This record gives sequence, C-alpha cells and structure tokens, in this order.
Amino acid sequence: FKTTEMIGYVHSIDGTIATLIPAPGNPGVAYNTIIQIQVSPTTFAAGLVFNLEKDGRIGIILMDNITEVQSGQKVMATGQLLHIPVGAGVLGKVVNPLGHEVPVGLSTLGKVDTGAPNIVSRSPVNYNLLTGFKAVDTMIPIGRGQRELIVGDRQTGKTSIAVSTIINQVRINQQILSKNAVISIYVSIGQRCSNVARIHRLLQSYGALRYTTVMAATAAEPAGLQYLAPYAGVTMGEYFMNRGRHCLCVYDDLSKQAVAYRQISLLLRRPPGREAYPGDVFYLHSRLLERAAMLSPGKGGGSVTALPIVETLSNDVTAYIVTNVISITDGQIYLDTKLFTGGQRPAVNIGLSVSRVGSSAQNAAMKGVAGKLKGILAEYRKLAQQVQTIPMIRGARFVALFNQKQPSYFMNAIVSLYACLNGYLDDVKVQYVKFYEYLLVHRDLGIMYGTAKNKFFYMYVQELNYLIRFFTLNSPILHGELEEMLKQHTHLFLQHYQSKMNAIKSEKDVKALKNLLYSCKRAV
Amino acid sequence: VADHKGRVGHVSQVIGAVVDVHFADGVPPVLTALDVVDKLGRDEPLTLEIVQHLDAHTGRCIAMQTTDLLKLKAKVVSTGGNISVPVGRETLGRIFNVLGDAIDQRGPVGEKLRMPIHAVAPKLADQAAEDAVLTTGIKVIDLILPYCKGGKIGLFGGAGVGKTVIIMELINNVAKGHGGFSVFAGVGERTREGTDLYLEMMQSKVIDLKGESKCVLVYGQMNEPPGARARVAQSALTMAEYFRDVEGQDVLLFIDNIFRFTQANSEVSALLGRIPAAVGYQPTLAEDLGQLQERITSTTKGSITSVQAVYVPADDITDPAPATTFSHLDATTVLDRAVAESGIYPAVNPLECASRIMDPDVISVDHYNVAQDVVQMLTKYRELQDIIAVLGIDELSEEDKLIVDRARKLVKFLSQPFQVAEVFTGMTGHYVQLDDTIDSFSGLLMGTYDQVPEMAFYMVGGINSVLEKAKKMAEEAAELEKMRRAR
Ligand SMILES: Nc1ncnc2c1ncn2[C@@H]1O[C@H](COP(=O)(O)OP(=O)(O)O)[C@@H](O)[C@H]1O
Ligand SMILES: Nc1ncnc2c1ncn2[C@@H]1O[C@H](COP(=O)(O)OP(=O)(O)O)[C@@H](O)[C@H]1O
Ligand SMILES: [Mg+2]
Repeated sequence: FKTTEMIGYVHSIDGTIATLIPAPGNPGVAYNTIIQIQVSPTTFAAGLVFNLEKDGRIGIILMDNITEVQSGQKVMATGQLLHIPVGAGVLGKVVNPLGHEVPVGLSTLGKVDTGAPNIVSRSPVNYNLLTGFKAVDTMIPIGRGQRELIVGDRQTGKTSIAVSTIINQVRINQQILSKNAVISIYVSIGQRCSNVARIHRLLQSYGALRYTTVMAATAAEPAGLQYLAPYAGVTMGEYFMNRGRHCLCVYDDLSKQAVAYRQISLLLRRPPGREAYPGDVFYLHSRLLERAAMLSPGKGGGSVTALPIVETLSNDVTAYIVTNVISITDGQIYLDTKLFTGGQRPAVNIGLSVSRVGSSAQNAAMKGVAGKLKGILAEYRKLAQQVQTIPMIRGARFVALFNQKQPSYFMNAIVSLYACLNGYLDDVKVQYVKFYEYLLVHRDLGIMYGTAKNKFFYMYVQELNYLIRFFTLNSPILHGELEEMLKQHTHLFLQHYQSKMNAIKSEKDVKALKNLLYSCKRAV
Repeated sequence: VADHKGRVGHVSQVIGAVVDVHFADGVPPVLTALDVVDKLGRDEPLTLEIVQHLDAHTGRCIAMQTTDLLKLKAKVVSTGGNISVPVGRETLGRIFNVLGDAIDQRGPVGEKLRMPIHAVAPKLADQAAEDAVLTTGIKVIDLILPYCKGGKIGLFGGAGVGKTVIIMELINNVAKGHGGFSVFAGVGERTREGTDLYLEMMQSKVIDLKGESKCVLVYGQMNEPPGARARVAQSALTMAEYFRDVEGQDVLLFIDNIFRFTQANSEVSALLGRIPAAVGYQPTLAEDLGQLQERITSTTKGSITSVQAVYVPADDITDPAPATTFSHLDATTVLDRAVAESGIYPAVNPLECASRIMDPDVISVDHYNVAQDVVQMLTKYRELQDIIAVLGIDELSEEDKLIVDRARKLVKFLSQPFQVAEVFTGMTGHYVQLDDTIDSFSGLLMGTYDQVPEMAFYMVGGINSVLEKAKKMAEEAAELEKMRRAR
C-alpha cells in the first residue's frame, strides 16, 4: 500500500482490534480507509478504520502481522478505501482479502466497498449456468446472475458440488468464445489450510486454474480477513461483470464469516441480539449477495452468479444466520444428511430445494426434458406390496441416474435423461443403470457389434452438444436419428450385456460384477 | 540476537489470574513471557504471558501459576520472547508442565534447544499433495475408518470403554510401523489419571527409565489455573512440531481433552472482560480452535497425526464446543459399551464411525470396495438380527443364513488382541498389516473361509493366526470327541 501521512501512535491492542492516539497536530485519518502500522523499520501491518471518536482516537481492525503489532508504534495512513489487484493476470493464483498473493507448493485495481447495481441497471436472467449435475440442472436450474444458496450439514457435499460447478465450466470455456466464458472465484472463508491445498490441486488437474482465482482466508488467519474475504471475492468478479463478461462466485462459507464478524462486533462492545450476533449481521450478507447480479444490455449484459454456502446444525433451517441468507438468495440447494448416507450423492433434497427463476434460466433443450421429470418424480414420491406403474419404473431410474461424483457434460446428461423419459431403461434393472449409462457415453454398442448405420448422431462426437442446445432433441432434425442410437443401445445391452446377470452365480464373478458396478457410479 | 531481553517492569494491578504490568521503556510484544523476579515467600515461581496492551507503557497478562502473595509494584522481567519449551529426543520419557519444566523428579533435562509455544500454522505451500494412509496396524481402524497422515482424529466413547488402552496401542504401533514418537497433551485432566497413564506406560515399556523411550507427557491438570490449562495444549504441540519439521518424521499427538482447551479459554476470556458469544463461550471460540488445530497437519517435512478426546457437554452435540470442532476432524472413532461387554475389543462400533479418506481416490480401489462390503454386510446383519428375534433362525432364507454366518465372523474378526494389553487378554499382541487386513476380509466376503469355524476369528490378527487357531481347534475338538466316543 501507498503511505502518505503519519496520523498517530498505537495505544491499545485487544487481539485483532486496536485504538490509536493522534500525533501532534491531529491530522485525522479518513473513515473506512487502510492504515499501515510500522511493526519494524522494514515491515508494515495493514488495518481498517472502523471508529473515529470525538477524542481524536481512531479504532483499527488489524489484518496482517498481528503478533508483531505493539503499543507505541507509528501509524501511516493511505487516505484511500481498500482497493485490490483485479483482472486476468490474477487468475490461477491464491490471494488474500488485502490482495497479497499466497505461494503454493510444487491489472487496474477495484474498490471492495462498492454499491450494487440499481433497478434499471439489471435485467431478467436468461443465460443458463450448468452445475453439471442432472439433479440440479433439471430441477433447480441456476441462471447467470442468480444467487443460489447451498445449505445442509457438515460432510453433505456442499463444497464438492460448488467446486465441481467450477470444474464443469472448463469443458465449455475451452471450446467457446472467451466473451461467454464463466470465470470462477472460489472464496475460502475460515476453512482449514489443507482443504484449500486439495482444492488447488483438484482445480489444477482439471485445468480450472486457467479460468479461476482462489480467494483465501483460512482458520489460522484473523477474523478481519475472514470478515472481508467474500467482499474481495465479489470485487474480482465485478471487473468481469462491468466489462461485459460472465462470472461465478463461491463463498465457502458465510456461516464462518458471520462468526468472524460476531467476534469483531462483540470485542468492540457492539450490542448483541439473536444468538449473540450484532444488529447488522443481516446487512452483512445482504450487501454482499446483492452485488451479484445480471446487468442490462445497456451496461454490457455481464453477470456475477453467487453460490453462498451456509452450514446448518442437524438440519435446522430456523437458525438466525441460515434464515437470513435464505431470505436474501433466489432459492436454495438443500443437501440432506440421510440422503448422503443412504446412497444418493450429491444428496440433493429436491422437495426442500428450489430455484426462484428456474424456467427462464434453462436451455431450450433442457426445458423440454425437465418439464416432464417434475410430473414423474411428483407421482413417484407420492406412490412410494410393490405394484409398479410406468411412472414408478421410470421414476426409480432417474434417482439412480442422479448419483454422480464428477460433473456430467451437457450432451452426456440430457441424452441419458431423454432415454429414461421416453422409457428406454424400463426393461433394464435399477442396479445396472450406471453400467447402461457408462456404455452409452464412452463406448457405443451399435458401432461395436454391427447394427450401426447412423449418418451423424453418435455419442463419441462431443461437438453435437451445441447443435442439441440450439434445436433440442424433440425436433425433426435429431429426433429420428437419436431414437435409432437408443434403440440399438438398449436391444444390444439387454441381449448381450444384461444376459450375464441370469448367469454369474459364483464367488469370483459376483465380486467382479460388484467392483465393475461400483466404479460405474463415479464416471457418468 | 534478542532485544527487550531483560527489560524491567512493575506490577500495576492484580485482579485474579489477570495481572497488569507497567514497563518504563515501553511494553514488550504480545504473547511475551514475563518472570516475576520479586520475593521468596512463594513456594512455586510465577510467570505471566502478555495477552493485551492497554497503553504504550502498560500491558495486561495472564498468570500460569497462582497469583498468591503478589504485592503491587513487584519487579517483573521479560524472558526474550514467547513461553519457551524444550524439544528433541531428550524430552522422550520425561513429564512436563505448560512452561516446559520437568515435573517427574528425575534430574535436569538434556535439552539442546527450546522452541516458542505460540507458533504459526503452516502455509498453503507446506501442505501435503498426497492424502496418505497412516497404517495403525489395527483391523477395525485401517479397514473401515482409516486414519490419514496429518489427520485430526476423534475418539468418542464413555467411561471405561478402551480409550487409554487404544492411545497406548497407537503409541506402540506408530513406533513399530513408522518408528515414530508420541506426545500426550493432558489438557485439563485429572492429576490422579495422569499417574495411572505414567505407570501403565512404564509397565508396557513405551516409556523406559534405563533405556529407550518413545513417549512425551505434557500435563496441565484441573488443579492448575486457566492460563496454564489453556496454553498446555500448544506446549505439547510444539514438541510434536519439532519431530515433524526438524527430525522429519510421522508423529502422534494425544489431546485428552480438547473441550478443556476451549473451556479453559472461556474462563480467561471472562476475566479479560470480553463479551460472551452463544451459550456463554468466548467470542473467539472458532478462532482459538482454528490456530490450534491448523498447526496439527501433514507438512512436506513430516506429519503430526492427532487423536483427540472431545467432551460433549450435557450430551448436546449442537453445542458450539463440539460443533465447531467437527469441521476440523478427519476420522471419527466411536466406541460403544455394549460392544465392549459382549467381548469385542477394541470396542469400535463401525456403523457410527466414519473417515474422510474412505474414498477411491485416496486409498486403493480394492481397499474401498472390500471396506464398503463389510459395512454393507453388517447393515444387513442388524436388519436380520431383528427378524431372528421375532420369527427364528430356521425361518430365514438359504442365502440369508450364509450372510449371517459370514457377518457373525466379520464381527468376531474385527476384534484384535492388543500388544499393550497382554496383561489383560493373556495373549501376545498382533500388528496386522494393511495388505493382510484387506486380503483376509476380502476372502471372508467371497466365502473362501465358510468352512472355517466362527471362534477361530475371535481375538486374532491376520489370516495366518486365524488358520493357526482353527488348526488348534480342530485338534482339540478331535481329542475331546474321542474321549466321549469311549465313556
Ligand atoms: N457427488 C459426490 N459423490 C461422492 N462423494 C462425494 C460427492 N460430493 C462430496 N463427496 C464426498 O463427501 C465428503 C464431504 O464433502 P464436502 O463437499 O467436503 O462436504 P462439506 O462441504 O459439507 O464439508 C468428501 O470426502 C467428498 O469427497
Ligand atoms: N484391547 C483390550 N483388551 C482387553 N481388555 C481391554 C482392552 N481395552 C480395554 N480393556 C478393558 O477395559 C477396561 C477399561 O479400559 P480403559 O481404556 O482403562 O478405560 P478408561 O479409558 O476409561 O481408563 C480395562 O480395565 C480393560 O480390562
Ligand atoms: Mg465444505
């Protein structure tokens, strides 16, 4: 940072907060500005101004080198609000809320304190944002500029579903024009340090670091950084938004931000209310999430999509911080603990989950299949000794298809859902749906055996993805050609591949069948 | 070099354990240890750690010992930096307090170096890129809820279920398989429980007086004031950090109890004048656990792997003290009393247990698939156990009877005779290898050991010991049958 004038001396410290006495003359620093405390002749320690008392004293929120801060040290002022490095050059790197880059193993600035776009500045959300999950992209579809909450207990897949959404963009972003590329911003508030490292390696292996920048305020780092981390995350996204490009922002998580803000408020004797949080803990998350938006044609038509994560304690939505964030965001993606342990991963509770702008957000092709799935799963959940209708058969296969570790590509998802919709997996049993889906995507049975003879439509040709998005499956161009592919795949799978299940009644073969089927759950 | 080294100050105010100190030449830094030089009316010394600064010349502190007989204006002198604790192999075998003074009456420690208690947690670059399995040599742990390198591990279990026995076995088994040492943070523990650990370790020879020791004890007990009980968790962690960073080694840490760290900080935080957050805990509850638990991690240099006890107050799991801790933990080990009383030791109930590294990416595909089948089979067995109670054993199907025979053997084979518990069991211990554990359980699921009897699997380690006991059972059953084929 840029020093200007020596405004005062350090008087008191109380962990991560301090107060200053003014230097002779009483210069008086400006409000909400950064100030550099000289911890040594060579080194400085940043801090934000929160109180300007009548006495001349100035309240400081400490940020860097907190152990090195002492009473009687000199304090230089910037006379400016907190600006940070933002742009394309910051991508593929880990950074603090203050802007300092973090080393990892082996650019015009922007204001963090900024007002959100007003009423005429925004527009309705039309551009889709693919999470890469059949459960989410059909039932709870996220649009670009939307704020979609992720709620649920610890170890329910809140991070993984958010991180895989960033990883899902690489396959599109590589192929598409960079104007429509989804640049991601993963904010890590209050997390463990090794968890950030594992996400860095996981982003690097899938080529995500090229189209991603990692905001990081770990549990070791103070509450001042944790408080400010989501704000620094949005600032970096708003650069892309205001310059006519689309962006994604994950805050993992706002629960730990609130706890950091509560620490700051309680330590400065701010009157606490519900669950010991201050009065303005709603205002904290509100001004953050409202800065995420979909701008108008008049201001570039860019976007910042928000995926705030909020941890619940034993499926209790009535908690103060959880109920606040639900009332701000445009619906949620609820992750149930019983569904996680039950088998379904991601454990998306479709009844509890909701998207407030779902229909308009979806693609024309995805809107066709998904509209029917709501009718089938509604009847399946209600109807759930035995007695099987067509909805009961086809409904159960959808549940088997929604299980996935890594995100599915838009073509590979919609075709496997279209098969189940028109009833191509009815004769196929429930346990062999993932083996059926694997052999559809990677392999192909028509080209294998003999009975192929399709002129264009195959699954190995990944470029058909964007033709499907334009014309849809229910269309005179692709309908007849698609229904061949599926008819060849079902008849050959039932005849040649599913015939083994009546056979195979021995120990080294039943175990071989299991290990095959287990691995099929991972790869979609 | 070391500035502010012997900088003199005087005691400004004394309100309980919290003590203010006036320094003439400016106040030292935060977390700086200060020895109270004045007076010889006390029987033990007094050492103050600065927590806050009030002005340029005054600094507020917390007492590690009692503040009895402390007059105003008493002479106080700085140490040089933070509270310093001895490290290295000279610490092994000895007992210590929060400060690092030997409390076992066995002469002066050999200390070639001292490190500060308040170290900073490792950066992103220092973290491991290979989530790696820490082979404990125990069947239930390694198979179902494997402990990882760098892992925070949690030991859930009521009074008298096998906690102290499992910690002692891990101290042995770390030293067998990785050659590693161990550290025991007695955080807010009973002083009388500390004796029984010291004696039982001396009997089992993990600590040895005359010879080689493979354990360190750092105790900050209930009798001590909150300042000690708060900081004593970090003292032990500094010693484990030396074996991790400098010596480059796999190390175990044992914090009993991590709630007592949070509770000790809740006492000082009240006396410091801070406004309490939810349920009367300190407002820095998440931050206190943050800076402690983040230091416990697998670096590139070594790996500390902390097993922890966590008290759930009033059996309320939604309470902040456990709820905040749950995010930090990797492998949750749950010990059940009914499992212990039935005969299975260690008393690990595998269904309530879980591990983060139970994943096809981290461990091998053969490890995950076999481990899941044990969990699946035991889940089916509990459903079948309710049917046999109602209907009967004969009422079950042909395939379901064979699942019961295997599942009964799985429960028995999960038991293991511990090497530290030779006195209790009356049989020699068994370190079971990870390759042995996976293969033996894999074959049992296949049905390769269907003809092997059930009690062969009870209290043994690995398939060679199962077939050895089954041979002894076949021979002894042949003799007793021949006796009744005569009388
Ligand atoms: N779709 C999925 N399929 C299989 N495993 C998953 C999936 N999503 C998450 N997991 C696993 O579940 C565990 C918890 O996930 P995580 O996203 O960290 O939950 P949280 O964010 O609530 O802590 C991790 O070990 C992760 O690998
Ligand atoms: N592996 C084991 N083998 C045999 N007995 C055991 C084993 N573990 C625990 N026990 C028995 O359980 C009792 C209580 O275990 P212990 O760990 O001492 O409880 P606590 O941790 O409450 O002190 C012991 O007296 C011992 O006989
Ligand atoms: Mg998470």
